[PDB]
Amino acid sequence: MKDFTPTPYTLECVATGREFEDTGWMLADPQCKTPSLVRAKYARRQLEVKPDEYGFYKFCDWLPVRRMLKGSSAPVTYKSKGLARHLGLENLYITFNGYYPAIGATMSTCSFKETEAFSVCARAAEDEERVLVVASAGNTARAFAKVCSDNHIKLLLSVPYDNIEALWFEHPLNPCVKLISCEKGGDYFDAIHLSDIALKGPGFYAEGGAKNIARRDGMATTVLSAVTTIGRIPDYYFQAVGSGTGAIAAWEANMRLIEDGRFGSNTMKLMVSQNAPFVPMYDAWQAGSRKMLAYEDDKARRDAEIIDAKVLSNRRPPYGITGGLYDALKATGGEFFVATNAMARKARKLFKELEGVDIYSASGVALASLVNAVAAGKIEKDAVVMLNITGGGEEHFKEDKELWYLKPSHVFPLEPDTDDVVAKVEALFA
Ligand SMILES: Cc1ncc(COP(=O)(O)O)c(C=O)c1O
Repeated sequence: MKDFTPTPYTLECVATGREFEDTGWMLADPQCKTPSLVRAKYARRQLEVKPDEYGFYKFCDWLPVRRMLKGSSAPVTYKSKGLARHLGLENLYITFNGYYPAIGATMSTCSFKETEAFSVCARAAEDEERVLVVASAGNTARAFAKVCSDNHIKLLLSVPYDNIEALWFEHPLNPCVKLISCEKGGDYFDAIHLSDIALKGPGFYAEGGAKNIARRDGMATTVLSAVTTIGRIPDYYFQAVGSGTGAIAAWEANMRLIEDGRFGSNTMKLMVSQNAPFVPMYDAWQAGSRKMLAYEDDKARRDAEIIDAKVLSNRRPPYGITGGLYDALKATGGEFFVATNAMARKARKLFKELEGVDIYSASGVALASLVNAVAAGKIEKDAVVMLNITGGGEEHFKEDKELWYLKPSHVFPLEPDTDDVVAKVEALFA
């Protein structure tokens, strides 16, 4: 690997603007009381894409990484022919994050969570002796599991039992990757809660979800790939959202590109989408409100079971936090759409038929967004549209593959006892 310099950056509290050094794994500005994201301010103001050998890290100028890891792949962006003609769009670009070797997409875990995994794991110290803790609906978990296993990084995953089928792998994992689950019936936020209980134990630290600049700047490489491929900033960004981290990241990528100057100065409009009937962020945005409406916990867990796109069901997303999704929608004049399971299933067939690879339900929600937006006359036919296919190639990939599944060492009730969880996760890594 090449003579690589850790990326220079400082941190900025979005709420105030306070600028300060990252002491390592800062996930908030401790001088700020309001909930606020921090954002990386990169010293390399102008993006210089490294050669392809760098894989995902070809974008490291704007990633908070101290090292590179082997075997990464970057988002692939290409101009659509099938889908574009079907929609009458002249400038439709697909940014594909998954397994589709024909176009050069080699994210073998089949989602853009690989950008999160490779970026976050590269931000961490390699002397780090604490166990990294990650909660996921499935896709983030599969990404960190692979990367952390390949690189002997201690990782505790918190995935809901109902989602553990997502934890498939070509080969048995390293024993440095351990998994615990919230019981059958719980959803992703229940898994967050289990992971926050486990974090009460010494020797464990949190990935932090959307609070981790590595996760956002990792995800933002879809937009970097798109802009550096197309040669300008798109007019529309379509992405199904569960936490909205990738939409926040897209916005942040847009701002950095504008500060860069060489690609124009327009602001990409965010077109984000949720799977009915789990549509809390959509409902709040339709209300013009920074506050999430009231969502009775049992109903939300049922709605989470109903939707096809299981990664889309987050009860506690970075919606209202300063710098979060509400702020990004307001800043980009963005729009929020809903897709039914039915629309999503049609969208998946459509994409397979016209672009030649299978995609996740979640990506199908975004595709459905696009179809409905176009049909409503919202998209100029010459508009530059980035469709972010956040996951694809699972069928394609599992084809004639013996798969190995990560199963939980412990399954806990929805409100576990702190003592039990702590003593068990402690035991897990001793
Ligand atoms: C395939 C897929 N679609 C949609 C999403 C939701 O994206 P976000 O994290 O920006 O909410 C994810 C998140 O991991 C995903 O993996």
